[PDB]
Parts: sequence; C-alpha cells; structure tokens
Amino acid sequence: HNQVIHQYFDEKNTSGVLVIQTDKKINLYGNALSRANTEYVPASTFKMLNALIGLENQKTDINEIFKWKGEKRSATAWEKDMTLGEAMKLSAVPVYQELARRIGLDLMQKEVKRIGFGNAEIGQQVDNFWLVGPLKVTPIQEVEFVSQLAHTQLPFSEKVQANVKNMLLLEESNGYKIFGKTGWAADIKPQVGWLTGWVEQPDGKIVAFALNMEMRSEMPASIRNELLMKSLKQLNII
Repeated sequence: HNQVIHQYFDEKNTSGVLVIQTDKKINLYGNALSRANTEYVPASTFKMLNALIGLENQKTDINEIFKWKGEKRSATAWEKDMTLGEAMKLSAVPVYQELARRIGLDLMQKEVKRIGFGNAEIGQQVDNFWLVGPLKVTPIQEVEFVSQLAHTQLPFSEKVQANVKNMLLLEESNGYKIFGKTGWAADIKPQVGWLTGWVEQPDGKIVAFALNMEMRSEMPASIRNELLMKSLKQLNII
C-alpha cells in the first residue's frame, strides 16, 4: 500500500517523496523516502509565506493591483497588471520580488526566523533567497507549515491566514477541496520540484501533504499533479 506508490515514482523515472500529515501522524510515501528530511530550496512555494509576511505587515492588500511596467518575463501570461491573488495562482516571480523588496531584508529575515522556516537564513539578496538559497527547507517541515496554515495555527492574524488560503485553491470537485502551491527550481542541479498543500475533505477533515520530487527540464508541469491526484486516490483521500 506504501508499496504501490513506489510504482508511480519508479515508473515516472523520477525520484521523490510524498509526505502526508493528518493530525501530527506523519507518513511518507514514494520511492525515495529519504528526501523527507533533506533541505531543498523552497522555490515558488515560498510565495505562501511571502504573502503572509506582506499582507500582515501591511506592505499590500488582497486588492492592490501590481502594474506591469513593460519588461519581458519568464512566461507570457505574466506580462499584465495583476493582484497578489493572481500573481499567486501563476507563480509570477517579479510581483513577489517587488513585495519582497517592500518587506526588506531585516523584516523579511526576522519574520522568517520567527516562523522558523527551513534553515531560516536568507542571506542578503532579499529578492532571490528562495530560488537559489541560502534558504532551504525539508519536505517534512513544509507539510507541517502548510498544516498550521490550513488550521490557521500560523503566528499571523487569522484574517491574513484566511486570505492566503483563498489564493491557493486548485480543485473543487466532488465536495473535495484541494489547496496548494507548486515550485520548481530549474536553475540548480538536480532540479527540485515541489507541490505542498492540503485536502479540505467533505466532512471538513484536513489532510496536509508535501510532494517533493527531482525534476528534469523536459517533464510537463502537470507531472507534479499527475502524481499527487492518483496518489491521494490510492491513499483514498479522494
């Protein structure tokens, strides 16, 4: 049963762990269960803790619109005016880099070490420390974070936390609600791919998780969801 998840990771020729936490009892699944306590850079998963720090410290609001000042960007659906909310659904780095530069190293570091996120070191360039370090975080720590967030247990005003949670919805089929945020460091070797969220179950039960997997530049983004969906069905969470 833990044996069969090894089929999906064997077969997609990748190498990653699927951490799952349901009320403190944490259970690994995958085919390389050792990643669970290895630190990786967060990548665009850190977009969640960035939002909180921003919203909370009032460097923005869910309604501020971020204005695209012409420069060319990684994807094309990023060259447009957009709010934090939409910058979230799209992993749009230059927005949150602005936000980060608003927050500024000192605030940014102190709240990170306050939350105790990963090694809690961001070095100096306050606008890249989550894409190429020095910030790293192990998949275990990620699910516990996104756990606390889903239970509104994070050291932030609940109103903020609920707001962030409203950006992260990814599928609402069959009374099942799935939240989460993708990440992909294509710029380090080997590439790490993330996918950290939770299931709001019909009865309201909550099931956090943290897919970490080793990426290669040729795989489609929906490989991270191809895995997680059919995973959470074997574990029968859907």
